[PDB]
Amino acid sequence: EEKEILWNEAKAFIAACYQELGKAAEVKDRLADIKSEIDLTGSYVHTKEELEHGAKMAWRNSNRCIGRLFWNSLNVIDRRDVRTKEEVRDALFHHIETATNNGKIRPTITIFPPEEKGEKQVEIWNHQLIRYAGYESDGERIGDPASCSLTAACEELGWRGERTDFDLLPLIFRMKGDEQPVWYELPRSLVIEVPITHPDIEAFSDLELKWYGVPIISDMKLEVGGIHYNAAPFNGWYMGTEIGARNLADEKRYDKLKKVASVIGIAADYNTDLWKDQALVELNKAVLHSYKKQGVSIVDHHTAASQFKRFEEQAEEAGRKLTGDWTWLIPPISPAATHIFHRSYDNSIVKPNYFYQDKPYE
Amino acid sequence: EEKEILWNEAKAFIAACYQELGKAAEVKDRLADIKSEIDLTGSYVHTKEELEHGAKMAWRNSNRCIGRLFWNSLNVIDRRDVRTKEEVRDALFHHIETATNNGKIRPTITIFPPEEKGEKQVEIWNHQLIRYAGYESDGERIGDPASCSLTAACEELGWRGERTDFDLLPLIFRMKGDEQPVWYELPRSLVIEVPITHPDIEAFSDLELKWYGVPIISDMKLEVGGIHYNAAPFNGWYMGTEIGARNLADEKRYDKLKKVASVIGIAADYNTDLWKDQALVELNKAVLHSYKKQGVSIVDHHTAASQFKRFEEQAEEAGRKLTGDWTWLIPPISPAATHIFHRSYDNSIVKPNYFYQDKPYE
Ligand code: HEM
Ligand code: HEM
Ligand SMILES: C[C@H](O)[C@H](O)[C@H]1CNc2nc(N)[nH]c(=O)c2N1
Ligand SMILES: C[C@H](O)[C@H](O)[C@H]1CNc2nc(N)[nH]c(=O)c2N1
Ligand SMILES: N=C(NCCC[C@@H](N)C(=O)O)N[N+](=O)[O-]
Ligand SMILES: N=C(NCCC[C@@H](N)C(=O)O)N[N+](=O)[O-]
Repeated sequence: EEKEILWNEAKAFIAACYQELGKAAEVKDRLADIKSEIDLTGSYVHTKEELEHGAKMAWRNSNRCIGRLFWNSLNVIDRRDVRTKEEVRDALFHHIETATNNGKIRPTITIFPPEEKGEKQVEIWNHQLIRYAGYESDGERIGDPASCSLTAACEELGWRGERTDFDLLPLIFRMKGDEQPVWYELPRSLVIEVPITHPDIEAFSDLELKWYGVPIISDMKLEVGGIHYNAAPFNGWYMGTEIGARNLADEKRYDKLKKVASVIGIAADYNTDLWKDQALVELNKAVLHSYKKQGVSIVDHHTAASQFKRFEEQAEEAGRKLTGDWTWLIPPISPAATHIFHRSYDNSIVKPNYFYQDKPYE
Repeated sequence: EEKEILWNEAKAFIAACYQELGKAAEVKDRLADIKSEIDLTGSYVHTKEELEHGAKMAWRNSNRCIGRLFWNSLNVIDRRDVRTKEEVRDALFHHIETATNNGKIRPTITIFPPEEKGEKQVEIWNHQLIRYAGYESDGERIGDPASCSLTAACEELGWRGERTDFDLLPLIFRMKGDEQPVWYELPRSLVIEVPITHPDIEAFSDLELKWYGVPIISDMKLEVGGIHYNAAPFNGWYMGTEIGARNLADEKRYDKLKKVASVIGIAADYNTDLWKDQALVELNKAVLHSYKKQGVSIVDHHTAASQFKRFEEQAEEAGRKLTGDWTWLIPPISPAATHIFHRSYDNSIVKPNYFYQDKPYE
């Protein structure tokens, strides 16, 4: 059954991929080669070109991503050669550096060796490569609540956070054959952070907010033609609402709207004053302003929706079905000011794609 | 088949209704009575208590409605006795008056005679009883674009609008046996309107915006125990976003955000300034302020979400399944500041309910 699942996904993927790459005449032979390899080895190995295009297809198929216009410019780093924890560590450092690119962020993915018998070669514990720790003890809340479980796991392993609201979590990952993960502090010189200021309201700096430059999701599985790349961190650049409307605003995250209201000089007493809405708009303005001022790439939700409209058009022109998850594509502020809110999307799963996987902590 | 559909819906409805009304021992006999009535007449007639509770259940089952906490306080007006166009007209005038209640809006439904062989007794053309006309000629756009088709239909029938941006459409409805609908101007003394001002920005009145007090959807079918009440106008009070974030803001409606930006003293040149978002917040503040100042009932989206949370709790406590359409329940501004955005809802259709029906114009 497992070989058949693999073989069927392989046929589907190779046909589509080679069709897109102008290589339809190479399909029959490549399929034959793959068939023998599966019989004899239990699996098969992608060519560099298959791996690159597969990672690109997987982004293009990601229903929850508004950023997909740029799917074909993904920089794919092939690290199927790594065997040691030092090499994994250095690959992850290099990903941060090359993706950051001094603020002119480059969409990048680093692909590590795939699972074999469902057996992981490298298992990355981080949710993102750069993320802030979170703590909750005797009612006292510090940092990012969404990080509490991973932070506790790290502190079981000998790491200790300074208990600032913005402690960088170490890289933490496990190698096949090791019972425990290892962890490494991130060099601060690798990590760009942006202090949050407002274009008009001087006092906004009194909040002492900041965020990191680059979101690098590091715990999703890339599936390509039946091969499971459980370790394949990727990044683009942020849409400003991710930071301003969710990370800094959610009651279960940094929960800053009351403090924002106070610094922008409005009362936070009556729902009818729409003070949360007003605070959200000013916080989201501050985020965009701050990243721009610092020369770190970011997109606003209006521009991002416009680009996504072009992605829809490009799909139709290419004769490809569009898939999307309306509930994630709408921005969390002024969604009805975008075209996305006014149409529907087919939420079917097409592969290659990126998938959730169970967290080894928790 | 049709009698069987009716009989099956009838059994389901009468059991549930009588169960909710403490009348479970009356079910068997009432079902027997209904069975004979269907055999002999082709249909059956609700008791006053069935009709009232059915209209209430239908609101409670309305997946797209955030306002459902108050389902049990609906004022049900039974107008199954009407036979003439004068009586329909007067019932609709009376609905407006009693629902408005000098601004202290009363949730009301007026139920007209049901369809017989799928044959409508009264067919109401209005989308809402109070609504503004819309015109589009040689590129020139006036009033509410969403009303263009109904406005044109009315002008085919001898009505003429003044071509203000806020012309009240006449009541327009057709009686069984008539080829054409009749229309009646609304008496202005029946219709409360609210001018839009802002609590702090004097110039906001320069926009000369207004809206009507009471939304009275008049083109949905109420289905209760297999009986089709195609003509059953209902109302609550507005949630402010309906007016501020959609009716006055949508590009395909009144399209006021650029004018709002200009009066509140902000540039509308760069997406990154989030000027649309800022304009939306100030317009929505103005709407709530204006209705409150005038003593006309309205709810903000934060309060409405809080009430809806209580509705969820009340359903679970009563042992009733909750249904909802997440995509309509989230408010169109700051949706992630509400609990609704952070959970999911079962979008199954439960009857009694309110349904769309085909428009006789168009
Ligand atoms: C180039 C700029 C990019 C932008 C502006 C962008 C924007 C977004 C946004 C706003 C989300 C929603 C995230 C949330 O609410 O937590 C998202 C989700 C996602 N994006 Fe992108 N994205 C970009 C690049 C990428 C890249 C390079 C990949 C993969 C190669 C990717 C794959 C995804 C996936 C898989 C999700 C779903 C994450 C989840 O379910 O938690 N995107 N994108
Ligand atoms: C008491 C105050 C009420 C509030 C604040 C409220 C709020 C809302 C809102 C905001 C919507 C979405 C409308 C849109 O986006 O166009 C809605 C839809 C709806 N409401 Fe309510 N509502 C209330 C009362 C009622 C009543 C009395 C009924 C029926 C008896 C009702 C039945 C519905 C239905 C059927 C829809 C769906 C309309 C459509 O699909 O176009 N609600 N409600
Ligand atoms: C097709 C698309 O889902 C559509 O724009 C919906 C979305 N959610 C909505 N929600 C509400 N309350 N009202 C609406 O008109 C809409 N429009
Ligand atoms: C369960 C519920 O649908 C959930 O809050 C979703 C809604 N839409 C979202 N959309 C985005 N982009 N990101 C999110 O975290 C969420 N959360
Ligand atoms: N933009 C991207 N978003 C995924 C980020 C999680 C995020 N919402 C947060 O950290 O706020 N990905 N990306 O660019 O690959
Ligand atoms: N609140 C209610 N909403 C239905 C209104 C249509 C509306 N969005 C508009 O006219 O803006 N109904 N209600 O209260 O019965």
